[PDB]
Amino acid sequence: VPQLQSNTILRLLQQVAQIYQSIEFSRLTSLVPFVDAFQLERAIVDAARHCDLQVRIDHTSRTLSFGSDLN
Amino acid sequence: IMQNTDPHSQEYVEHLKDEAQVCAIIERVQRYLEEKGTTEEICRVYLRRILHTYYKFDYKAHQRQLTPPEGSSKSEQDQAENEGEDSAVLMERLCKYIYAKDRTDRIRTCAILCHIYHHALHSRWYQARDLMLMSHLQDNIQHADPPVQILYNRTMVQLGICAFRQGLTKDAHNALLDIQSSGRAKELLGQGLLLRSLQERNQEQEKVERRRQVPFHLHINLELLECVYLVSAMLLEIPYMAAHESDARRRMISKQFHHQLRVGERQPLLGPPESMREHVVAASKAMKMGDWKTCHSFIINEKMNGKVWDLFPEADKVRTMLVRKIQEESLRTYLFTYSSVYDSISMETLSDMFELDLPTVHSIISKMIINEELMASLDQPTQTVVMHRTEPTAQQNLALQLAEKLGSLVENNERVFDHKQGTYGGYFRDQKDG
Amino acid sequence: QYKNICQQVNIKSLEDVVRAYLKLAEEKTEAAKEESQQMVLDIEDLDNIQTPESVLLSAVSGEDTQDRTDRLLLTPWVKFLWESYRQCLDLLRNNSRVERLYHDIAQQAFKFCLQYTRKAEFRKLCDNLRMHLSQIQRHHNQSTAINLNNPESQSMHLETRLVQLDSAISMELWQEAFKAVEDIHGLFSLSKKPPKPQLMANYYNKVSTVFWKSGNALFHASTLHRLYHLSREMRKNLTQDEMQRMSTRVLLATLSIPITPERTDIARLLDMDGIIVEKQRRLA
Repeated sequence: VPQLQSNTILRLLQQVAQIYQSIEFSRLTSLVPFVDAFQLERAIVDAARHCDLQVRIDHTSRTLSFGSDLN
Repeated sequence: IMQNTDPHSQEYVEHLKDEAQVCAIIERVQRYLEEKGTTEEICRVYLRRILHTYYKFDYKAHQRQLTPPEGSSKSEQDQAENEGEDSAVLMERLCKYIYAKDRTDRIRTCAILCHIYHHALHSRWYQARDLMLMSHLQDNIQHADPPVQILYNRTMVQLGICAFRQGLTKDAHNALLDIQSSGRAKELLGQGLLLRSLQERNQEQEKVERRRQVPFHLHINLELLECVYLVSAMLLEIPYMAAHESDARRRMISKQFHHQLRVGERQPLLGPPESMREHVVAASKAMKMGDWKTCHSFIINEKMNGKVWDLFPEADKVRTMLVRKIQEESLRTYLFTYSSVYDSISMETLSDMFELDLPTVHSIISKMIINEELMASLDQPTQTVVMHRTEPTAQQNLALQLAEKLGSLVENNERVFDHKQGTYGGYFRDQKDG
Repeated sequence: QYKNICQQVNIKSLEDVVRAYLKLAEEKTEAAKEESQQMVLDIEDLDNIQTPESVLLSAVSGEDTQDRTDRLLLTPWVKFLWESYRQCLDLLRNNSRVERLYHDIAQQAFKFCLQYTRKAEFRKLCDNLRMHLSQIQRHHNQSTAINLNNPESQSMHLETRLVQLDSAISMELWQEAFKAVEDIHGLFSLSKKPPKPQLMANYYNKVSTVFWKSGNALFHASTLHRLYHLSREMRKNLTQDEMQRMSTRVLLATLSIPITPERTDIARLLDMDGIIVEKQRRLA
């Protein structure tokens, strides 16, 4: 179950790159019921680092940019 | 006696009790020869007193460092028995006398090796290094007797273990490389014969090699040696393999680590690790993924503690140093592997994710940028690392690798052209330069 | 000498004798451990436990006192038993005609390996494989006239299976389990002439379970669905009137399924490159 929970999160994380073009991290927290943000951001940055999505989740303001195309 | 008793029987512990009486007899004979002896008899007793002291970790000197004298009053009688001359000061006095009075290059050579071993055993790396370098024994030891070569090999392992205890993973790897890559470490350290070489030797040579074995209480565990070597290789080779995954010129640092990793990757079923080698291979897979917490649980479990880490006189200092080195180099493998996905990262989230101090994180990232290892800029007011989106695509990487290979093919075509133009070179160089 | 005179004559004697032999040796090792593990083990750590005078110095490359002196008074029994089991049925009955007892011997060996040293597994397993090869690829003696005798066949099969499976998935072994699976596959290949009896479902489920973690819940979930399908055939033939069962089945299925949507091929992305795909095909 815990991996399959993360797999459902992984499913959600892929979609919202097409639903949104940017999103504030504070909005992004409330969208997703989960144990902790400090945990989950790293699991997104992990997925992002393993090239499953492109995000600028780490950023000075602490806000995320999916981007229309960019490259 | 201590070569012919079994190492795992209770009788070994019984015959080791007599070692205290041997040490006391040698002290009685030392004091007697300091008053009446010739300088050549004194230098020989000093070597025998050194020989039973250089391998013993001074728990009394360490206990005297663990209790600073804050405030309880007892007895001037308990002070006179505490004036026991430190094993280190005794070692330094006896060794300096040998260096200044010895007419034989043998006793001097054994004394400097025991002195270096005793500094290395007590974490005193700089003193042990500077004595080893000053000796120039690296060139000369090939012509010394095999028991002195066994002492030198044991002192070189102890220097590598001392460098490792000081977090000097590179110098630890270098000192242990030739000994472990030989596949003959047990013989080079005088700890036994390898059963696979029993088929190729004369029984008379075997009977002389058995007499050259050191007693078991002078052994350095080969599993501890191989664990320290493989962990030192892991911390050097994984950051290098992550940064240079894209390069065609893969410079393997450790051929033995690369062999062990390829053996673990060839097992179709990888169970939970049981062997010390499987634990370091499992940790190496976790460390390539940048997860320091599974790396830590494979290196610091109860099985590896009782097998490797509890064999150290300072287990918790080497544990905390090794945790910090796993965090420091896993932050680097994580940055090398995931740079391609990040546009900006804060140093605050890297401090929280790796449980590392912000000045250390800043110093590592600053050094990767200065080494051209990371294509990033550091914003000082926000404490963010902003990546430069200049990373080559898999097609750009294949073009870069092809450009390096074309440069190597030009360099080799130029070499072949010079060898062709050199003719055929035999008939046109004999009439200009008297 | 005994098997000879008791050859094409009476086996009942050999059964009683060799069972009574291994039973006498088992009790000598039982006594030998307790002896060393109650009297001598308490003699060891007996009294205090501080300062050994020479116990702390060897603490840089040693173990506990119980293993240090249990080796003096138990290792004998264990060693003896192991050797006997190896040379006993093995070096005296690596085949022959009938007479199972072999199953019991195998079980005993497995138990021993589990308890005492584990290395024995490698030796025992090796011997077993060699024997299976000699026959399967031997066929040259008044031995078992293979053909349609699934009795002994199925027997030995299931036996080794359960023994191998648990064995490996017990002492944290894995290569042993792999070898066992390979052997079972080979048997199926050379033993696919018959339709298919029970136990099948049993083994299937067992394996899928033992897998689950090690491998990804992908192949594991696949094996789970395979066992689920087996429950259908076995049902039409097994007949299981239980809803809870179906529920559990569906649950296991789901999980093993939703778990991983992609694999992180780091090793591959690094080296080029397998030498790491055909093996997956083999697992499939």
